[PDB]
Amino acid sequence: TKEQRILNHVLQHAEPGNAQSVLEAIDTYCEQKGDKKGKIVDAVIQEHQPSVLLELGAYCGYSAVRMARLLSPGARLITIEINPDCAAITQRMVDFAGVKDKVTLVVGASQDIIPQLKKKYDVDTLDMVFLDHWKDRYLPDTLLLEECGLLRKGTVLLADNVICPGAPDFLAHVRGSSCFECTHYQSFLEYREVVDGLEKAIYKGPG
Ligand code: NA
Repeated sequence: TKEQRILNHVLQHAEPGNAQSVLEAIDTYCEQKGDKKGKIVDAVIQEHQPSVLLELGAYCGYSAVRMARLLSPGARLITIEINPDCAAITQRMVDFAGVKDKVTLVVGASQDIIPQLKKKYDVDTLDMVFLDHWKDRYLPDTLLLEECGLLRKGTVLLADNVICPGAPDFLAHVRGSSCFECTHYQSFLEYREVVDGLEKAIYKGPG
């Protein structure tokens, strides 16, 4: 019900068609139990201007709204979510936020969907990938994207929540590998304590 309660709060407080309003409403509700990380995500999207962006993990649609609102007209955000109920909520959130024309929601397991992206969603390569699904899928899905030929030179991976709860196996792989150039972004609580972070890993090719 929680995700449904997040949606219900947005519907009562946010302005229809105003993606920023929606983000702010979600942040206000969730705080009771992120905008700071938001600036990092926004900066990566604005620097790289991806035309085709794959999001792994949709949840309530917060990250889809955040990213989609900064995309160019014609850009595509393809979001994979394993839970149909979370997908239904994400669709309603992106609809309310006014960004639905950019978004393709796909329900299923990333393991099964990734190898079908080219054929079923007419993808050639991805410009960017946002990893925010189950932490222990970050590494296997990164390897799968590479194996499937979906990464090109300069494709940006941005992985959220890499410190808390953490995706250390992913971090060790992309940092150690010569195939990825990595940058760590710290997320601060009250501008004082580093409580989480994101990793940006740019693909350089298999070698
Ligand atoms: Na590396």
